[PDB]
Amino acid sequence: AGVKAYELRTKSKEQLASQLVDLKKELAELKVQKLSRPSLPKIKTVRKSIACVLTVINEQQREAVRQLYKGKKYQPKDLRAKKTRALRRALTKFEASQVTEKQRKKQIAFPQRKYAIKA
Amino acid sequence: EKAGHQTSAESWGTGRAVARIPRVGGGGTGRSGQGAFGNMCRGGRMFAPTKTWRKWNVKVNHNEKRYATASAIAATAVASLVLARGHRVEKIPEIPLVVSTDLESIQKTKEAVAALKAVGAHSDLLKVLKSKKLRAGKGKYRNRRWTQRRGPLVVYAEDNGIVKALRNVPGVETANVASLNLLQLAPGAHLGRFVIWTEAAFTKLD
Amino acid sequence: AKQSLDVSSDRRKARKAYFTAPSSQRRVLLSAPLSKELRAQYGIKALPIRRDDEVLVVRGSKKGQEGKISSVYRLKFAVQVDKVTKEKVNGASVPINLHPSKLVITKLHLDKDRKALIQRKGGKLE
Amino acid sequence: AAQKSFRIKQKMAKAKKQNRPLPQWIRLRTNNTIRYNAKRRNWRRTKMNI
Amino acid sequence: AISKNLPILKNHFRKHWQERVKVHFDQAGKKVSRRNARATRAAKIAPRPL
Amino acid sequence: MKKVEDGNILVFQVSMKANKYQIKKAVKELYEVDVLKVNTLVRPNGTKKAYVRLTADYDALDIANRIGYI
Amino acid sequence: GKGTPSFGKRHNKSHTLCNRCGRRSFHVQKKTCSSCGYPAAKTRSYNWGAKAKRRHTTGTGRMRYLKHVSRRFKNGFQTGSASKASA
RNA sequence: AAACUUUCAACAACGGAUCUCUUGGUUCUCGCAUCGAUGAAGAACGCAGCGAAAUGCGAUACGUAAUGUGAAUUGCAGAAUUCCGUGAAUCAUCGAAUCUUUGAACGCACAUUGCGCCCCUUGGUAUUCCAGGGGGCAUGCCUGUUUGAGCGUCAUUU
RNA sequence: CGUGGAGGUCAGUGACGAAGCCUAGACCGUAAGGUCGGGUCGAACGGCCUCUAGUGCAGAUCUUGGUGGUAGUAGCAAAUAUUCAAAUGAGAACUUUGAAGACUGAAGUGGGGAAAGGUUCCACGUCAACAGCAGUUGGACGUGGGUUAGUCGAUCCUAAGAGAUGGGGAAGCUCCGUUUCAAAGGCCUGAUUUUAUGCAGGCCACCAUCGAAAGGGAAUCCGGUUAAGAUUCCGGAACCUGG
RNA sequence: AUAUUGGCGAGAGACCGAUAGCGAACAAGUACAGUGAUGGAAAGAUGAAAAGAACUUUGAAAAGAGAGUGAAAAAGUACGUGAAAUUGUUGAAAGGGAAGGGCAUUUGAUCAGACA
Ligand SMILES: [Mg+2]
Ligand SMILES: [Mg+2]
Ligand SMILES: [Mg+2]
Ligand SMILES: [Mg+2]
Ligand SMILES: [Mg+2]
Ligand SMILES: [Mg+2]
Ligand SMILES: [Mg+2]
Ligand SMILES: [Mg+2]
Ligand SMILES: [Mg+2]
Ligand SMILES: [Mg+2]
Ligand SMILES: [Mg+2]
Ligand SMILES: [Mg+2]
Ligand SMILES: [Mg+2]
Ligand SMILES: [Mg+2]
Ligand SMILES: [Mg+2]
Ligand SMILES: [Mg+2]
Ligand SMILES: [Mg+2]
Ligand SMILES: [Mg+2]
Ligand SMILES: [Mg+2]
Ligand SMILES: [Mg+2]
Ligand SMILES: [Mg+2]
Ligand SMILES: [Mg+2]
Ligand SMILES: [Mg+2]
Ligand SMILES: [Mg+2]
Ligand SMILES: [Mg+2]
Ligand SMILES: [Mg+2]
Ligand SMILES: [Mg+2]
Ligand SMILES: [Mg+2]
Ligand SMILES: [Mg+2]
Ligand SMILES: [Mg+2]
Ligand SMILES: [Mg+2]
Ligand SMILES: [Mg+2]
Ligand SMILES: [Mg+2]
Ligand SMILES: [Mg+2]
Ligand SMILES: [Mg+2]
Ligand SMILES: [Mg+2]
Ligand SMILES: [Mg+2]
Ligand SMILES: [Mg+2]
Ligand SMILES: [Mg+2]
Ligand SMILES: [Mg+2]
Ligand SMILES: [Mg+2]
Ligand SMILES: [Mg+2]
Ligand SMILES: [Mg+2]
Ligand SMILES: [Mg+2]
Ligand SMILES: [Mg+2]
Ligand SMILES: [Mg+2]
Ligand SMILES: [Mg+2]
Ligand SMILES: [Mg+2]
Ligand SMILES: [Mg+2]
Ligand SMILES: [Mg+2]
Ligand SMILES: [Mg+2]
Ligand SMILES: [Mg+2]
Ligand SMILES: [Mg+2]
Ligand SMILES: [Mg+2]
Ligand SMILES: [Mg+2]
Ligand SMILES: [Mg+2]
Ligand SMILES: [Mg+2]
Ligand SMILES: [Mg+2]
Ligand SMILES: [Mg+2]
Ligand SMILES: [Mg+2]
Ligand SMILES: [Mg+2]
Ligand SMILES: [Mg+2]
Ligand SMILES: [Mg+2]
Ligand SMILES: [Mg+2]
Ligand SMILES: [Mg+2]
Ligand SMILES: [Mg+2]
Ligand SMILES: [Mg+2]
Ligand SMILES: [Mg+2]
Ligand SMILES: [Mg+2]
Ligand SMILES: [Mg+2]
Ligand SMILES: [Mg+2]
Ligand SMILES: [Mg+2]
Ligand SMILES: [Mg+2]
Ligand SMILES: [Mg+2]
Ligand SMILES: [Mg+2]
Ligand SMILES: [Mg+2]
Ligand SMILES: [Mg+2]
Ligand SMILES: [Mg+2]
Ligand SMILES: [Mg+2]
Ligand SMILES: [Mg+2]
Ligand SMILES: [Mg+2]
Ligand SMILES: [Mg+2]
Ligand SMILES: [Mg+2]
Ligand SMILES: [Mg+2]
Ligand SMILES: [Mg+2]
Ligand SMILES: [Mg+2]
Ligand SMILES: [Mg+2]
Ligand SMILES: [Mg+2]
Ligand SMILES: [Mg+2]
Ligand SMILES: [Mg+2]
Ligand SMILES: [Mg+2]
Ligand SMILES: [Mg+2]
Ligand SMILES: [Mg+2]
Ligand SMILES: [Mg+2]
Ligand SMILES: [Mg+2]
Ligand SMILES: [Mg+2]
Ligand SMILES: [Mg+2]
Ligand SMILES: [Mg+2]
Ligand SMILES: [Mg+2]
Ligand SMILES: [Mg+2]
Ligand SMILES: [Mg+2]
Ligand SMILES: [Zn+2]
Repeated sequence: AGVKAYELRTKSKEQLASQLVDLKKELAELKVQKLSRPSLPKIKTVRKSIACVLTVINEQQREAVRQLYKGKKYQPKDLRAKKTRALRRALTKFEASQVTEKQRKKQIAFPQRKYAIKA
Repeated sequence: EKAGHQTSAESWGTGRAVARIPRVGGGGTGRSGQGAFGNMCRGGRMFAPTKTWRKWNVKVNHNEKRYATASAIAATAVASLVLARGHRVEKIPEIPLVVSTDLESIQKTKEAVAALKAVGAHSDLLKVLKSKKLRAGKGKYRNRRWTQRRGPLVVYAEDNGIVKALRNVPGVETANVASLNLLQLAPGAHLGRFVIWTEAAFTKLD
Repeated sequence: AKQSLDVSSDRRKARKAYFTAPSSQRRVLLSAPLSKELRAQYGIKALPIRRDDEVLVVRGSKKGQEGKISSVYRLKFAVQVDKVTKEKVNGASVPINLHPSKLVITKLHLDKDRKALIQRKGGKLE
Repeated sequence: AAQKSFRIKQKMAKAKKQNRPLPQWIRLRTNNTIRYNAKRRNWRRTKMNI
Repeated sequence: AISKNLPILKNHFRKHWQERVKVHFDQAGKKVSRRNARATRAAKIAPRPL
Repeated sequence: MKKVEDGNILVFQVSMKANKYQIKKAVKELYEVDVLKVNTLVRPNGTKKAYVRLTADYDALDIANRIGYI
Repeated sequence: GKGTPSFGKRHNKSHTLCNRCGRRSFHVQKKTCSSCGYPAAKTRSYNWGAKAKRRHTTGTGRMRYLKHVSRRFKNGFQTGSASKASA
């Protein structure tokens, strides 16, 4: 078998928590069975299911927070973009585009003209 | 250039009953004790390791290079030479073989092969194709597996289709008259290629 | 002749990419051409073999034999057929690994996607 | 030795576990080229250097 | 180290000269790049000359 | 399996990170059982063994097969 | 007696294992590692010891993180999700 | 005359040259700019139904999520519902997570799985003792906030 | 003359057998060498004109690998010593048991530990390698099992010493200093009865920390128990510390 | 516009061909030495396919002998070819303190060519 996330994401907060507690009894039992047996591969699909649930339990809690920090200075550093440490401290487009009032007047007044040769 | 020298081997000097080449020191491994560095040593450095600053290309006086390409062109008439070279021209009309300028406009391979034949290139076209052998060397796994003869060299004045129509038939080569190249005119330093000229091409010559 | 600058005629690179090609890659190299009859039928030359197509060996010692492909042994670069096997000496029986380029397809197992493939390749289906 | 840091006891544990013959089923694997365990270690013949 | 009636030479090869050998194998390559650059730049620069 | 039959004692392979406290509570929770004391030890393959004595009210053997093994 | 009877007493360690590089180069009395240099913030290495570097540089290990930077680079450091389609 | 020695040949040994091979190496050239306190490189210990390694991964452990593909995986066992499908796969891609013990490595130590303090919470009759769960406490420096020091020093009390 | 690679050619040889290797068989060359037959073999290869070089070995106490004569030879002779029979087993000078003769002689060939090893402990199976005869035996090999603590040790303390810190040197990796020309900290409760801990007294100025499994040090004993654990388990009977 | 024995991606060679080429074509910076700094190997090839030898027989077993598979076991997980040193067997010959060599012919063995 093996539980599928897109179904878990419709389940509720505490349906998921209870799912989990079930799967863990499930596992616990299997482990007792395993050592009375030549092999027990069902165990695999149970323990990848615990994975999936945790994955999806943690999935929702994260986008809970991600959203309520959406659009403010300061959000937990592990929701901030990751990029690259250097990148992360490069100037912003704004800071970089920044231009001296005097510089502007000149840009405006004498811009690079489009032109052609012939006559 | 680091090979053969990635060791800290010293010679043991004399008095240990053993030749004086450097030896890998330390122990516990079979490599240690062994002869190091020298060109006669297993895993030594080779003698006079090849460097990249060896001369590869060669300079020839431009005029002398022309003298050559001219001679080679001169010789693609002279049917003995062309014949001497491989090149099955026992049964082409005349030499130089000049063909309608229309040749340059052929877009279709099958059409281009058809033309070359009518003009007489059939036994040469067959001689390539008939001659694909496996390269005898180790060459045949350094990106040179097969071998074969040289076909006719179709020269034109304007590429209105002919280079691609012909570009897939075995041994046939194309050139524009303006260029014209000794490596193709005398393949292997043997004079006498089988050129098939277009009119346009034949008169651009002068 | 090759003409691009992102294709390579290098023998070593070639052989590497063959032998170390991932499973998904091997599905395509393991193609089989269609039977003369199917090729009119769907208007299409060849297809990546798959585990329930019907097939005719048309090369080799089992030339003439036919059966249902029972595995694609992608790992071994070889296709097995239920019906073409080795009788052993202990009277065990053992599959012969056949190469799909040495088969011809005689009935495609069909899928929503199979048809979608056949369509995508400019063919038609009956 | 004989009253040990946990760090040593642990390495010793990992060493025990590593100290078994080649599990024979691997031999049956497609393309398998491993015939025998070529990193076997014996307390008498070779020391762990901790 | 002096003999025959030869001209006195001055080949300066007493430093580790081999470590500083520039061979222009990329002569061909740079030229093309140099060409593609100008083709790129003529394009960018709209009708302007180069 | 003998300590179980003879000693009213359940042996578990237990987390290396767990202490006598955490082992005792975990048995108690996951099994209904009451714990008298918990002895522990590190096996020679780096895993922990818990010798869990149940109080006199529980039959560990009885537990053992109502958990599954035997 | 400078030879084998003296070897008889080799039973004390000059170095144990090094926490940072795991190597039995941790000089107990000196509390530093003859190999990696710990506890110096920096790692020991020398340009006269090339094999030595070759034996330890980035690449000789898992690269748990660096592994992935040029995938991530290749895709311009995308954030968000992949969407969907057909087939 | 045997045996023995020696030469040659056949067959058989010993050994692994030779020939043919090559998913390796070497050198050239073209394109490109991306490690880390948002914990890097490196280490240690672990993780599979049946693995010692190599590869992979981190108590969600030869993998979880997403996406593309469109039926494998395979040494064996296995699931079995998974095959006209939100779906096979030791598949590809990869945008989302998990990521033990550690390392510049940051509560203090460390030849110790050694020893504190703070907050929230739970159990034990508990603000204080004990135990479990979660979250924290290095250093230099910058801007700023708050609380202050000095007859360094200005003014204002009456 | 010969070899590895390269341009040309002979539409050269080849699974109806390329190359290689063997061959007191043949033939050409003064020679370097070349050619053939036959045997072996299994995927490639050669002639000519030219190109090119990491291009020819008997030697270098040459390198690596392999192999001889020496030779079934030196030798397997220290530590007093062995013997009968049974049993097992294909096989017994060598294993197991019984018997006997001895030895170590408590300054042990006894019973335990420290450093170091790291599973060698124990059970079952078991002999290809290993144990310089042997092997049915083993510290070998294969498969498992086994190390239980409030009181035993660590842990705490300080020793010689080591070593952060405000600092002072040094281009710098770093060196010096350790209570050092430093604004160096935390305790008992009272004040709270908005309320949980701000202030109200007052003391104390001691300046990190690491460093002993033989130094200092809170506290457990006897009986019984295992194939293998025991001041640790079971039993009984105690004691220390904190609350 | 310049640099680049690192890094990511690519296309290449009159380069090397398993004692060569990087030390590593392989569970190679491994196994192994060393207190440590460091040192650091060997090692690729059955066949198209395991079809990896059912079965019988001798043996305590390993194995041998038959059988069997295969295009081939003159390919049997010691595996393509399988040189030399060096070894066993068989056959032939010689040998009064070495052996081997030169010119020449007897003797034995062996063989080409050519007659027409
Ligand atoms: Mg899945
Ligand atoms: Mg930020
Ligand atoms: Mg050098
Ligand atoms: Mg000597
Ligand atoms: Mg070399
Ligand atoms: Mg050759
Ligand atoms: Mg040829
Ligand atoms: Mg297709
Ligand atoms: Mg195949
Ligand atoms: Mg020893
Ligand atoms: Mg003179
Ligand atoms: Mg100069
Ligand atoms: Mg000089
Ligand atoms: Mg350069
Ligand atoms: Mg310009
Ligand atoms: Mg009872
Ligand atoms: Mg304990
Ligand atoms: Mg001395
Ligand atoms: Mg020594
Ligand atoms: Mg010391
Ligand atoms: Mg120091
Ligand atoms: Mg540090
Ligand atoms: Mg590093
Ligand atoms: Mg082959
Ligand atoms: Mg290459
Ligand atoms: Mg290029
Ligand atoms: Mg794996
Ligand atoms: Mg599996
Ligand atoms: Mg989908
Ligand atoms: Mg994958
Ligand atoms: Mg986790
Ligand atoms: Mg620290
Ligand atoms: Mg800790
Ligand atoms: Mg401030
Ligand atoms: Mg202020
Ligand atoms: Mg020559
Ligand atoms: Mg040559
Ligand atoms: Mg060469
Ligand atoms: Mg001979
Ligand atoms: Mg002849
Ligand atoms: Mg023959
Ligand atoms: Mg032959
Ligand atoms: Mg072959
Ligand atoms: Mg020449
Ligand atoms: Mg040479
Ligand atoms: Mg010579
Ligand atoms: Mg020689
Ligand atoms: Mg020699
Ligand atoms: Mg020798
Ligand atoms: Mg003998
Ligand atoms: Mg003797
Ligand atoms: Mg003697
Ligand atoms: Mg004696
Ligand atoms: Mg005896
Ligand atoms: Mg006896
Ligand atoms: Mg006596
Ligand atoms: Mg006596
Ligand atoms: Mg005495
Ligand atoms: Mg004794
Ligand atoms: Mg003892
Ligand atoms: Mg030991
Ligand atoms: Mg024993
Ligand atoms: Mg034996
Ligand atoms: Mg032994
Ligand atoms: Mg022996
Ligand atoms: Mg023996
Ligand atoms: Mg054992
Ligand atoms: Mg064991
Ligand atoms: Mg005590
Ligand atoms: Mg403690
Ligand atoms: Mg200091
Ligand atoms: Mg201390
Ligand atoms: Mg102590
Ligand atoms: Mg003490
Ligand atoms: Mg007792
Ligand atoms: Mg017991
Ligand atoms: Mg005991
Ligand atoms: Mg008791
Ligand atoms: Mg009592
Ligand atoms: Mg009390
Ligand atoms: Mg480069
Ligand atoms: Mg190129
Ligand atoms: Mg070769
Ligand atoms: Mg090599
Ligand atoms: Mg060479
Ligand atoms: Mg090597
Ligand atoms: Mg290979
Ligand atoms: Mg080895
Ligand atoms: Mg082969
Ligand atoms: Mg071989
Ligand atoms: Mg094979
Ligand atoms: Mg046989
Ligand atoms: Mg055949
Ligand atoms: Mg054969
Ligand atoms: Mg042979
Ligand atoms: Mg063979
Ligand atoms: Mg066999
Ligand atoms: Mg062979
Ligand atoms: Mg004779
Ligand atoms: Mg003679
Ligand atoms: Mg004579
Ligand atoms: Zn270190």
